[PDB]
Amino acid sequence: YRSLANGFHLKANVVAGLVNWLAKNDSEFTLERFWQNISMTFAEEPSLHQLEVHQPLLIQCQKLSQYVLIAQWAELSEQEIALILLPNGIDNRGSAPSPSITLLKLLSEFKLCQQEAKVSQSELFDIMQQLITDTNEKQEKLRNSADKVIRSIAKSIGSINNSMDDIDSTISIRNGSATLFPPEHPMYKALKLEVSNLEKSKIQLEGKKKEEEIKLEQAKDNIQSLINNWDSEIIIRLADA
Amino acid sequence: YRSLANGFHLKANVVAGLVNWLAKNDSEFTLERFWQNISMTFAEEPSLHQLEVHQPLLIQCQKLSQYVLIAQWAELSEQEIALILLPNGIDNRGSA
Amino acid sequence: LCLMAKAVLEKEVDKAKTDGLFIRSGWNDLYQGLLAGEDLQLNLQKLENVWLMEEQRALEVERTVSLAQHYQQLSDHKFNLAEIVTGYMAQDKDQKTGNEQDFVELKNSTLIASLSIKGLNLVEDYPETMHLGDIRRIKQISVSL
Amino acid sequence: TGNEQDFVELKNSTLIASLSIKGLNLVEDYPETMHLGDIRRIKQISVSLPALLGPYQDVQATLDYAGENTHLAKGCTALAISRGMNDSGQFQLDFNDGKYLPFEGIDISDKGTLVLRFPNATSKQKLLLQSLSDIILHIRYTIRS
Repeated sequence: YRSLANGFHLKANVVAGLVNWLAKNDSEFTLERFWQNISMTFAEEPSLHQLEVHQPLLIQCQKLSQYVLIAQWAELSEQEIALILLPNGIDNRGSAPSPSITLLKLLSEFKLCQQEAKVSQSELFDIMQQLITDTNEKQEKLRNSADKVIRSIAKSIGSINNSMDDIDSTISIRNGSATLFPPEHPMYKALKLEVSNLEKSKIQLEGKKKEEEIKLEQAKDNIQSLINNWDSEIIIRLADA
Repeated sequence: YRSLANGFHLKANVVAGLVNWLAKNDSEFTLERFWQNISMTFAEEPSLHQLEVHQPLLIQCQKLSQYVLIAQWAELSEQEIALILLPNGIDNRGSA
Repeated sequence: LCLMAKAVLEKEVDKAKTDGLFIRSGWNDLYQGLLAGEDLQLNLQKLENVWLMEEQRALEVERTVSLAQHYQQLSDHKFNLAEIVTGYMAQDKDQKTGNEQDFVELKNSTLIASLSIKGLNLVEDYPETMHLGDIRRIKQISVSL
Repeated sequence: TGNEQDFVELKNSTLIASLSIKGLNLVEDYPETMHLGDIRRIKQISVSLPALLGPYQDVQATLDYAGENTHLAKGCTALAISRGMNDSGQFQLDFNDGKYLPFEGIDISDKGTLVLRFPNATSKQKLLLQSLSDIILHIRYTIRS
């Protein structure tokens, strides 16, 4: 996708949208099949007659260039393409509608929607995405991505408590192994520094723990409050936009 | 402050004035709490739904952007902000 | 290469200091991967500083443990080595194993004179009550016959 | 005990043959009335042992520095003995290396003691510590302006 995007004067996510767009209309096209058709020709001796023989590349590259012309005319962003690559999208037909006049005026009315709103357009794509989606996969997806960060913060505290227990055990061992040692600066003046330097590591691990506990509390507060999706707030967001 | 200032097209002392400005109004905001809320998300696998869950960042960043709009409209310098961050300032009310 | 350098410095320098070096990938797909070499340059400079600060002087020990300890070995299966290999010069494909750790056998005409490293007892040479040696690492093993 | 500076003791089976560096009197070798040597710095300390070891018996021994020194780099206070001949605490001792040496950078007129601890003499160090004439302690230091 990056090399096809830089071959034209395009962006990587726009080409990654357009190839997946063309992955549905004209289902003979596949990006794997496109790479296999590239690797069939361009051998140890490439030439122009090898392209004249292998006409599916001459179909597929012009087929790509048509959707590139449509994306340059309608001036599509990457999230504009990603909104139409939703599995039902505009709900007139399924995902990735074919390039007819119907699509090519749907994009015109879509650009009129982007002109009328006088707000940030990513707000419009989020509102339009909740109008396309169902607010049942979205809520469970937020719960999954919420329990993921609960799991990660709990795993970080469980991994730091092991190192704190290790440092505490080694300090207890080095305190238990110390005796009177009537040579003080020859022999006793090596365990005191070796304990006092690890005391600072204990203070640093407690300083990390006293903020990761705040991370747990803020997570468990911001995750036990995802209840209020009631489907009437989206038209309120439209009246805001 | 330097990385937030270079994230926008701002100066470092202007952002250091505006965060201390917002440290007083809406006392739930703290720069330490802002860094902790950044470090809660953006884990080994960050995504956009993790921001959709953690709505205090979505409050605090828009709250910062409001004072950025006020500082760009009034065209505040760093010592203009530092004069209003005096502990009584204009003496109509307290600081900030 | 940077991951090689990290995994090689984690041999000498312990893993309590090389933690936050190569956690994140410097590549950014949303841009064209710009400033990805700066992340590698910083994370090699920080690695090099970890190496130059926290590299310590080795304390070398040359220890000669001959195989006159099979007579000493475990006191339940002990044997004389020269006598038993004289016994193994004829009557092929036998075995008098000491243990599964220390033994002298031959499966084929090749004979095996095995020796456990824990049975060497090299941590008794520089024991406790003098405080040194968190880790003991073998540097080089040479053989005389 | 001779003194708290120079003594021979054993707290455990480990015996300690301590030795003060100020009691060595190395500033009398190149004295006044010839004008040189603002500072005298120890370059390298190697030990010889005129003991009998025979074919393959090893001596375990240490060396430590006792005084205060904020300039010994990392692990340069210690040195181990394994041969009995004129040896140091490095494999293939080389002065033309980028690293320092053990005991490198210690003044002559210091109040630190060279400790010279042997390990457990109740163990295999017996009959090795019996035949002990003395300890030679080849000292190589640097006089510089």
